[PDB]
Amino acid sequence: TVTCFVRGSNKMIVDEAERALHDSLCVVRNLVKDSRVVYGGGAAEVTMSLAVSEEADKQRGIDQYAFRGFAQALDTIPMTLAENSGLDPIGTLSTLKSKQLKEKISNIGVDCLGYGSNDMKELFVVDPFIGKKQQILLATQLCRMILKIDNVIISGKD
Amino acid sequence: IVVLKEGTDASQGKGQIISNINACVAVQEALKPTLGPLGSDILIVTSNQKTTISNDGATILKLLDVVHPAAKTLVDISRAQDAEVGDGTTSVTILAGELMKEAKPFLEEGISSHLIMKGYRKAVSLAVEKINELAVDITSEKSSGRELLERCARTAMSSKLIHNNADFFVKMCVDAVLSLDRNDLDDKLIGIKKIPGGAMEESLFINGVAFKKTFSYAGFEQQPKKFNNPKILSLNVELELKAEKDNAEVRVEHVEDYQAIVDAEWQLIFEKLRQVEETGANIVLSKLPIGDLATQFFADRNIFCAGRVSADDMNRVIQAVGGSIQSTTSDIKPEHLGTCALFEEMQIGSERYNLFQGCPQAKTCTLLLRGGAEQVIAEVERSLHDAIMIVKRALQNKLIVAGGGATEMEVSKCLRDYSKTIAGKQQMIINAFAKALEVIPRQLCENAGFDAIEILNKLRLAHSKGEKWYGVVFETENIGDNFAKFVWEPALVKINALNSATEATNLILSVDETITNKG
Amino acid sequence: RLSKEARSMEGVQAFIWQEFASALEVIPTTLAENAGLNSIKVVTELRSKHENGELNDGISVRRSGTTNTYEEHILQPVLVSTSAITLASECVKSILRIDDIAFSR
Amino acid sequence: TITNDGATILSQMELDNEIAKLLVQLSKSQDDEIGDGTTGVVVLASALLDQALELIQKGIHPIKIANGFDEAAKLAISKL
Repeated sequence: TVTCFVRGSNKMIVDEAERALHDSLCVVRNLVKDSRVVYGGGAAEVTMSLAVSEEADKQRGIDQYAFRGFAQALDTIPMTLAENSGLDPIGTLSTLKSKQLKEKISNIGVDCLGYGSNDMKELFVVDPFIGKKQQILLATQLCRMILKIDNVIISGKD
Repeated sequence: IVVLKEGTDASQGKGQIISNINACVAVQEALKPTLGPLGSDILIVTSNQKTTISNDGATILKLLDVVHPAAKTLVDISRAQDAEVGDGTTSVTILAGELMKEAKPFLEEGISSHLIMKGYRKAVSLAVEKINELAVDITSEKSSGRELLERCARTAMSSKLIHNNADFFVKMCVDAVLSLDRNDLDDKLIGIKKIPGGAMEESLFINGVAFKKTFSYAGFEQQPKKFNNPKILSLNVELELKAEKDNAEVRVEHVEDYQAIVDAEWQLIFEKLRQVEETGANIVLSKLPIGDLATQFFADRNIFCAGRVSADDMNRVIQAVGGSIQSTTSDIKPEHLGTCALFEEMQIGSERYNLFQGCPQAKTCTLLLRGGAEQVIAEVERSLHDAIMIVKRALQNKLIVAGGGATEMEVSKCLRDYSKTIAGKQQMIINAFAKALEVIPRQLCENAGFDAIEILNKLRLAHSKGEKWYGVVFETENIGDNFAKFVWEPALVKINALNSATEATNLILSVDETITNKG
Repeated sequence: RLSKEARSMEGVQAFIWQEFASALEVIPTTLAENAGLNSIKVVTELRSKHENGELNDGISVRRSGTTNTYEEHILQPVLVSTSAITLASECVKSILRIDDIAFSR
Repeated sequence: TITNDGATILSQMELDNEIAKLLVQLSKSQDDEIGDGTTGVVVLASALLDQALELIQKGIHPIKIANGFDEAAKLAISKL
């Protein structure tokens, strides 16, 4: 067993830096358990969005509407990363999809970190596979959890 | 200078009957989305600040507790269905609702509540005769025992989160019911426990009782973990000396005894542990904490302990191992001990848990649900419950009718056929009664997202041609033979549900006044 | 066509073109609704059928479904469709350019 | 206190909206299981619900939406 000793000039500094280790410990925990990783920065969502979008046109049926919607929902992640960085989410997403279609499907990230360029291969922004897999599946399951609710009855609180 | 009421309420007249209907329909509307294997879940916030999520009509209505003096009749009759049949509570309210809906315009046209109720009573008798005629007496014909029960659970799990994993969970359900007494199948004997983590297909079937392994205290784990033929002892008392929470003062008559009190308490726990050794137990359970001294003593005596066991589990352990629970340690006899064929520790959920296995005396079993989220595990439990019930009923009651609305449509047909010879006002009521029977295949289609109009029209044509078992298919939006597809339920479900729905219908419609005493 | 051609566009133009193409569906959607047909069903059938057809597939109120526009004699002069595209675009241009109104007397 | 931890923020968000509570339950599962996506799973789930709103308004049954989203998720992971 080990203990992580954190110091700092104030309570909030120690509390946040200490909790920062918690997050990093979770990352390295997952990397040890499952060696499979994917690139982050929203690159995975763009790749998955493109794949679902291309497959949607193959449905030729009612489901086509949901498949396109699902892809558009994925786009909201790299767009959020743009907006929270002060970037144009429309120019950003256009660039993200364009690079992964015109040049190579290889993961293309966003400039959220203020680095000279995107292309996370040289930037080392990496998420565990099991993390991104669960993120997509669990968010979808939750959406279904709410969509299937057709009646809510709320009583008081004792 | 005198009045009649002083805050005493009474309301009488036909308007009260219609008002009673409207309140009763409101209950139907709360429950109508719960019908069918694709029924929607309802969120109820109780006064205890806990939230309940379920599409089980019995759960929902029992928690709803409609206050209106007339609508409470729907609550009572649903509870009767829950006690007498055990299923169909959603369909009893729905059928009762639609019958009362049709009673309303009949009352407006000047048809007395007696004439409406009289026609309903006749219509039920006509329907019940058809339901019996439609019933099939079938067990393992052109099949075997597990073959039917496998198909039954597999059907229940269709189009669920565990659809692709049915090959794993269907076995659990079939084994769970067949592990019970074959003369009296009681769903209460099948326990379900939620363990987070892992994939759903990794769920485990256990013949005995699992524990939650509540230990975190330093010094634990250093006790044997496996036994071949253990004796099992259950206590209602704790076995700990110094807890991480509690404490005590030391008060003595002599200074030399100051230290003695600390060791005296050690002896008091030791002596209790020693009497357990004299009993000859191999595993010792308690609903209360078991501490370090108990673990170190028991380990050196080759005894395993597990405390803080849920009260529900302690009772089930006794039901598994065939022993008897005791509060004291001085009065324990070997006849109080149970026996298992195995004690082991499992890795279910990627975390260690204790369990008994292969208990020769068991009347119960335990199902362990795995999954990546509590919400998904909850969905698995609901799917298992329905799968267990249909397996239980298919094994218990061989007298069946086709489900999926197939019976309601065949009953609807014969009711309309009878109206061809029923003259007078009775013709109006027998028609309305037949109409009510159609709401079931309707709301089954609507709740499933189907074109209910198209499916209902095809069902009417099919039965008119003599296709008496066709109903709503939920895997493909069409109609098909629910008997051949093994979409079964006992005949008594339709007989008792229809009798019960009418009884509530007529009782509510019979009331022309409500009296309320206030103050 | 515009949904696919938009894939060659970049930036705001790519997103706006997709919105333009979607807006066009208001017509076959409205026709399906007024004809008593399921909106999504009719529009979906047309979109899939135009994988092989070009102008032969459309809504016929006579046949109450998606059928052969030529055999049913459902024809409109080019000028009518062309004018609808132009004038509708000019109107939207004119409306979006209005940021204020002042009185003059 | 000041933080950008989505898990802490959602935990400190105290609400009686039962639908919002379901989103909090999602973030709890991700926080215990993986510990990374506690913000993303709620933002994405909302994005899917936003798409569901338009799909419902266009005449797509909520069940057809739920089934389509499930199959789309399978495609998304298959590519991932």
